[PDB]
Amino acid sequence: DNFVMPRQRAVTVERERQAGKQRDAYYVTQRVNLQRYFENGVVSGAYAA
Amino acid sequence: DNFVMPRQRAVTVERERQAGKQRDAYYVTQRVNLQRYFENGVVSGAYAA
Repeated sequence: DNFVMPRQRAVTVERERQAGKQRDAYYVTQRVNLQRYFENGVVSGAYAA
Repeated sequence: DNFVMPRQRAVTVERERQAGKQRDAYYVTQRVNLQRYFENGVVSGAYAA
């Protein structure tokens, strides 16, 4: 519960029709992050030495 | 009545979506000039010195 993901723009697929080149371009963009309310709530373990 | 407005096209707005850049460029264009029939008809006063 401590961690939460903020989001401004979700995953979107926008296609731009290039004409001089016959190809069609597909663009995918996203706006996300990962932040926690307070400076605690996660613990990690590591091998000795 | 000695001056004119030679105009080819009026004020026009244009909208283009540059999806590869994710902008929305706006273009405004017009064509005008200021001419007079004859080489006289104007007078302007200026400060001294």
